[PDB]
Amino acid sequence: LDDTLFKDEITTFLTENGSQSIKAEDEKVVMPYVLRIFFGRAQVPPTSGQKRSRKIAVISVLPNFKKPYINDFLSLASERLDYNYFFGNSHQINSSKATLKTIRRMTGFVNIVNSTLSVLRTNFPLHTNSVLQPLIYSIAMAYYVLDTESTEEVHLRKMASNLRQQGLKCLSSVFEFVGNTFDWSTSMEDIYAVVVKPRISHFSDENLQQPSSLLRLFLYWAHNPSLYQFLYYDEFATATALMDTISNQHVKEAVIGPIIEAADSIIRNPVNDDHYVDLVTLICTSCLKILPSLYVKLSDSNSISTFLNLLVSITEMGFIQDDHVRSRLISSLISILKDTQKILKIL
Amino acid sequence: GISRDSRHKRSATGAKRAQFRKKRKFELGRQPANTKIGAKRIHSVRTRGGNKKYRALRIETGNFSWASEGISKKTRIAGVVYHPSNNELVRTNTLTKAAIVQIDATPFRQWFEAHYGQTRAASAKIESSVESQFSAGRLYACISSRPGQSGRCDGYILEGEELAFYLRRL
Amino acid sequence: VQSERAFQKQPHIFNNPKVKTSKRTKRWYKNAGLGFKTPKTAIEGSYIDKKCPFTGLVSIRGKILTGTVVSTKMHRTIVIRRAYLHYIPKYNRYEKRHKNVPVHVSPAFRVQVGDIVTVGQCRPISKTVRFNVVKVS
Amino acid sequence: LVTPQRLQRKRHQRALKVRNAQAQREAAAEYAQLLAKRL
Amino acid sequence: ARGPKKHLKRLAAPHHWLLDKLSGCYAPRPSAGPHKLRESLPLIVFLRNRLKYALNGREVKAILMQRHVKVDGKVRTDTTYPAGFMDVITLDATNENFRLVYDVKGRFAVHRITDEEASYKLGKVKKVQLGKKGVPYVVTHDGRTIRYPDPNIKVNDTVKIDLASGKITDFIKFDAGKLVYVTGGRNLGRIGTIVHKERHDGGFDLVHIKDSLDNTFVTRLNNVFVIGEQGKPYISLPKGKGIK
Amino acid sequence: PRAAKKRAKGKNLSFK
RNA sequence: GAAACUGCGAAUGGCUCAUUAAAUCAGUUAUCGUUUAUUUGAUAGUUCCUUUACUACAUGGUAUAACUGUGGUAAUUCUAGAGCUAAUACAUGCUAAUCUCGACCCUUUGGAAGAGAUGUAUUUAUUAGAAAUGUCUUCGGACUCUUUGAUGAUUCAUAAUAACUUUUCGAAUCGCAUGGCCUUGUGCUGGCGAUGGUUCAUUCAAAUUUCUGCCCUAUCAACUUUCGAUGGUAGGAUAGUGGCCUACCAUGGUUUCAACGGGUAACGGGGAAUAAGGGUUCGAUUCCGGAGAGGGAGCCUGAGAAACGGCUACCA
Ligand SMILES: [Mg+2]
Ligand SMILES: [Mg+2]
Ligand SMILES: [Mg+2]
Ligand SMILES: [Mg+2]
Ligand SMILES: [Mg+2]
Ligand SMILES: [Mg+2]
Ligand SMILES: [Mg+2]
Ligand SMILES: [Mg+2]
Ligand SMILES: [Mg+2]
Ligand SMILES: [Mg+2]
Ligand SMILES: [Mg+2]
Ligand SMILES: [Mg+2]
Ligand SMILES: [Mg+2]
Ligand SMILES: [Mg+2]
Repeated sequence: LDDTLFKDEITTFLTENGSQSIKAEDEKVVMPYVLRIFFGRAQVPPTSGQKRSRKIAVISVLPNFKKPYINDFLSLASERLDYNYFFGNSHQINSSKATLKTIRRMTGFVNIVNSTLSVLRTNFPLHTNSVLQPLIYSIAMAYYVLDTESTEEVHLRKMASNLRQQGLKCLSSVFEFVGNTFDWSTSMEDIYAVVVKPRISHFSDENLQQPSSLLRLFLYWAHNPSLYQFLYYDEFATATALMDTISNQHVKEAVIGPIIEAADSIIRNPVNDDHYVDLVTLICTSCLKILPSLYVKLSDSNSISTFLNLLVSITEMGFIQDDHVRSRLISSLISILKDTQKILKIL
Repeated sequence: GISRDSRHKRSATGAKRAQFRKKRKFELGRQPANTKIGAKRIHSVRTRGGNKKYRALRIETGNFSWASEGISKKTRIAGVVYHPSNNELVRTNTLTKAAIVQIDATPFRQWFEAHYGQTRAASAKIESSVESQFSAGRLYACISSRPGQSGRCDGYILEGEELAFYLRRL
Repeated sequence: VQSERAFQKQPHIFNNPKVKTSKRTKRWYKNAGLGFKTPKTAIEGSYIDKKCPFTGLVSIRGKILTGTVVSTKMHRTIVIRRAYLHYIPKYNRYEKRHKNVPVHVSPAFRVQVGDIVTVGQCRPISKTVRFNVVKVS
Repeated sequence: LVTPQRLQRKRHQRALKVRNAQAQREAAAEYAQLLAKRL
Repeated sequence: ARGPKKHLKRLAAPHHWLLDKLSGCYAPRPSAGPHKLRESLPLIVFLRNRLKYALNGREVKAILMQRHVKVDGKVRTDTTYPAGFMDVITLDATNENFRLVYDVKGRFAVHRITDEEASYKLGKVKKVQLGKKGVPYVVTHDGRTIRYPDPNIKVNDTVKIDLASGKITDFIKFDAGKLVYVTGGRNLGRIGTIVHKERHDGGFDLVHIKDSLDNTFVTRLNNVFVIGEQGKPYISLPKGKGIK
Repeated sequence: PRAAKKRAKGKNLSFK
């Protein structure tokens, strides 16, 4: 609790295998007190260099703790967040809960989760009740406030927007670190319906400039076979939205390159289900349609190579059997001419 | 009592100079600060001008930088293992610049698994001796800060030729 | 090179063992100026010397003098002899005078007793040394 | 004692700070335009 | 001594002030300010011994605290304020504007100027460097730090500064054929045009200057101040045009 | 540019 | 407006020449080797970030003088106990921003769905610091590319990444005056000054420092080095270089071109006297620089003192 001795005490008292460290028997009783104390320090506003370091110190002792205790700390952050009503009902937000105060509480929670993810990374313990379902609820209200709120409450609108940006970033992080390890089938429908579904309609015009957290999210699913069922929902709505970004006239190279890499993985990652066949047919035709206009935009040799790598992927899988696929694969190829061995092999 | 003036010393030719003047404040000296491992005790010093100096009477914690990966972590200082100037400082565990000390492996290790997901593979490859140190649980580090001046015990981890030479000396 | 208790290194010059781009250890050097050519033996040398004009943390500024080497019996420094004629007006005649200057020499130079060395002033290296050998002939 | 004069002084200080920030931004923009003109 | 001195004997004062040796025992000691001690004219000397408006120190104090004197477009109340070369002194009550420029003799001359000329001054670029936040700045001979300089402005160049706002209106490069003014040495106060900047590595640069009479002299670079291109000075010159 | 152009007279009384 | 707190000065000035023989000093260099109150010019919106359970329409005694009152001592610019009360003293602590791109409309004085970015101070580590001779066009112009600076010289300036701190700063200060907006509220906004505050530069300064130059003495020829003398490495110390000191190393350094030692009724110089010229003597003494405050030694304060019309010990 003492401010001057706080930093030295953490390194001494809480270091794993420390001589002064808590004995294994005494952890169960002492630990809740430790978590509450460290939780108290975590709300210190970072308005100075010392204060920023203190917020880094409190998050940095998390790896020392055992995983059950880490989950306890994440729980304490989310206890204030009232979310059980949201998931209890059919995912409808209460008007009373929608206030600047509640937005302020969630912004703190996501920041702690973002900080914890950076420290633990793959070792981060992911649980439905403690972190994921409060996290999804936060992105839900950010959507709820922004559409419902009037332009007059600029401060609330700005505050909600920050929660959306952090929440989407917080998702894209947790998918990356622990996506493969954790099994998401139970919460899978909830994540799409609450996060991806509302923004699918305008996903195309939104992400032209550079990759965004929601876009980085879609790419990860495209890369990982297990999470393709995300791409299957709503007649492959997310799959189309990615190509709608590509189909736009003004999409920049930073956004182009990743998606073709993602699309190439899907072609090179066979999956045993009907939805996969309709997807790849959708993926190939859309990426094949707009390809020549993308090449002129491309200004990097590597960006050219990945474009070729997708073409050779098409030929190997046998889509070139189709007359429309073949004739247009040539059209994109001649645009490349208008790596060399890869081209010659394709010809 | 401590003074630095070149006057009291003999001349290059061996002649001895006479006392030109009394001792001056602007050529003063102060007692050494033998920093040792122990509960953080630092006291400020009013120096020339409005500036101020920190005297590290005791420190446990220091900021050590893993250069090869470009990170820096705060870590407890275990003890002084070797110092190149005077070995009594090693015997007394006195902390000064260029002293060779032992630090805990914990924050560096946890960062290692977190970033590399390994207890990609090519990047995770690390020099064998340091991996042996990780397995040991303590790392050899060299203090680059001056605890007698700044009140810090910052340092950097030993690697490569530096590490090999200091192990050979050990 | 490693003939002493402490490690000799060019300060703040880091070699990353991971990248291992080149076998030769990275070496920092500078040109002293005044048209003084940095010798190659300094460029691809292996000596460590903090007082070296080309590889150490020392800068040449002030007077530039020339002298004849009279002693080289110590480590990394020499003693040179500068001779001159002082005028006596009463007798309207010159008088031979001399002075001995101790000057630091970097190991990049090989100096014997008798050659002519051009030296440049630098910060006080030691009690009596204020110059650094910059050219041998 | 909280009086109108103290409120005046606090408000004036805040106004001075914002005015200084705006002036610095304008100066930086002008320098950038000069550099763009030459390049 | 043990600390800064605060007294100046009359015999030790700069000669160019023209202080009577028998008038007293002490001379005005210039306080810290834009210009160095030896190259500065304290306001007391200017108001009393040159303009003769005040008869002793005390009326000078009265004039100053009446706020009738403006140096560098700003009111000054220190009697020993070190006004120096190319400093504009305004007395609005008298409707008088002065620019401090040495005569051919080497002495600060009472040179009256118009308001339009008084609106701007000239400063030699003593330093050009990047400050904090990566903001370039120039330090002039009078200690003015001007940020966001024109990147062509280099050391030894001269910049035209607007007194009211303190920005660089224009600048002159230091090149052969430019018109220069000598601010030190035996040639002090002479005006001419450059012929060569002779350069010595690790040593003081030397500049050869030719006057309108075709006479040539050499002076150290530190004593040279560009004031314009030949036949077109950017400031009004004193009587004699720096000849002899 | 040209310099600014240059710009009380004695009075006498006799008495007694 | 007494007294007292607070801030500044007292480190300038004046006096004397005891000590001092490469020391001071004169001339001439360097700080890429460091501190610097003050003067002068620049210089700091970080929106947000859970207990908002919230002072910023402004926080405490974690506090006292002057003062009231009770007292000691032969005596001093001696002061004890108790009761009070302030800050530009002391200790704490906050309050819907700006900038990049920008789809889509619109074709400009354009609007902006949204993707993004966000102080200083200290310490360490790392990184940067180097055949477009075409096309169209309205005949103008547009289309693609550039992108740090200085020094003779740098690990320079500056910027960036990761952490760090018994760790700072980012106005809880004051005078004069009552203008402007309105939804008429002691609502919102607002002038001219003073004093403070981070960093840089300038100025006044300070410290070391490169080279040449001092009277008599050889019946002073070898000196220095055990207890640093010369140099190397590492550390401590300092504002900082440096045997300045410490630990380990080598054996070095000066000298008949007079080292070393001794004498000096030796502070050095600008100068003064004499002389036809060469020379000889004097120079405490109106200006500069150095040292001292009866003699040694050691210190608080402060930007600046080894201060003595500041302090402590020892000797007379
Ligand atoms: Mg120079
Ligand atoms: Mg003697
Ligand atoms: Mg000397
Ligand atoms: Mg003052
Ligand atoms: Mg100031
Ligand atoms: Mg009391
Ligand atoms: Mg050293
Ligand atoms: Mg020793
Ligand atoms: Mg005497
Ligand atoms: Mg004298
Ligand atoms: Mg004294
Ligand atoms: Mg006496
Ligand atoms: Mg004394
Ligand atoms: Mg005195």
